[PDB]
Amino acid sequence: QFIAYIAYPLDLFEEGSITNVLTSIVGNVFGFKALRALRLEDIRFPVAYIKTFQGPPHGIQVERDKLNKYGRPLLGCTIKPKLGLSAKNYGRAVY
Amino acid sequence: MQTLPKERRYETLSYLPPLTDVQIEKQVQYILSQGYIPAVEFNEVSEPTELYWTLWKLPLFGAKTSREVLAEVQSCRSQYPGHYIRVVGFDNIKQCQILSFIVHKPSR
Amino acid sequence: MQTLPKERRYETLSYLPPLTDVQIEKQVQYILSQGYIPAVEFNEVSEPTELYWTLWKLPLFGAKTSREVLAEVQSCRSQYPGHYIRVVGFDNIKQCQILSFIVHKPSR
Amino acid sequence: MQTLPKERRYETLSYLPPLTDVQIEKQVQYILSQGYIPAVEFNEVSEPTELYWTLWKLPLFGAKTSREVLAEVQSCRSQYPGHYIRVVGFDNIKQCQILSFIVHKPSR
Repeated sequence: QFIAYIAYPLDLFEEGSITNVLTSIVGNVFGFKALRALRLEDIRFPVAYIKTFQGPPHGIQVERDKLNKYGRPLLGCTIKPKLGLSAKNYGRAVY
Repeated sequence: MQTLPKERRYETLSYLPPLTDVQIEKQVQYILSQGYIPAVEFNEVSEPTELYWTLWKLPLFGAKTSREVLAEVQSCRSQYPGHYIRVVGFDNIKQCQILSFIVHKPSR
Repeated sequence: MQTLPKERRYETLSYLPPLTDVQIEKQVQYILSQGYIPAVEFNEVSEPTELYWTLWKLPLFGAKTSREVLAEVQSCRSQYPGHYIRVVGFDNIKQCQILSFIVHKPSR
Repeated sequence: MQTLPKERRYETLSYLPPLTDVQIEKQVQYILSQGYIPAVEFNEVSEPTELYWTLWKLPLFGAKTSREVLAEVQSCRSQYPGHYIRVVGFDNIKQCQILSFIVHKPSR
């Protein structure tokens, strides 16, 4: 059991694409005859590659300004049951 | 079984019982200990739609004691007895508000 | 010939003369005989636009007699004299309301 | 430090202390010396959205002295005490208003 550290050049990956970086690295190295198990522990993105992406549409700081909620954690609720209720009954439970 | 009464609420720390003057002093002490800048804001009407309240004087950039903030809260209270009054705390690094709570409601 | 007077109406059974306590008892008896769950709702304003009314306590899942339902109406009426009050009947199999009628109007 | 009080404003010359009859006479004298046409306008309510005010009589094309303009203001004031009144100056060459200022506010 050993950890292997592998370096990849920046130029081979597409700009602003998670699909490519996932297809290239974790494509078909898994399912190899020479090794019984494989697990990816961590990944490092350089600054130059991060700048291509949009990122989150708003983020933490902008969200709180839009909602006007400061100081505390936000409280949520999931409606039960998962499957069964009517559209009118669903809205009453929400209210 | 009991039914919940209809009541109008005012963001953070509005479900707790109305704050004592010592309780206000302890909350302001937190803002100063952390390093944030305390400020007093006032408005005529409390609505969810509006997100700007009129700023009372300037943010208190130089504040050594929590008593100095309380004296500014009392000044705005005596000037406007029929306005909503809240205490805010600004952070400079993160560039976001860290605390906001209502100290005064329009008297009758 | 006679010209019709302008009068505000309240959905089902609002055109019939005001319902007596015996008549309301018979309508609630109908709900329990079919096997629907009776529930009490109340609202400040009667408008065609709004379709949600604030629920009084919870739906009465274990109701054996129509007297238990009327006792729950009297509790809400004494608490809220100036609110509209209606009785609804939930069906579980069809997943739809079957009967809905107003039992109280704001007094004066 | 001082916090600015909330006050409703009325365009030009509304930040200065209220105009005396001597001061208004000097402002009208300016309009006539240049060669512009003076006029009196009145309205029920002052709003930023509305841009037309009701024209009192007609623009004074044949004005020789500033006393004639002040006499027309006094006539509109006695007739309409609960209306706003302003004095406007029209230019014929550039085709644009040169001066506009409010002389009367609704009394109490």
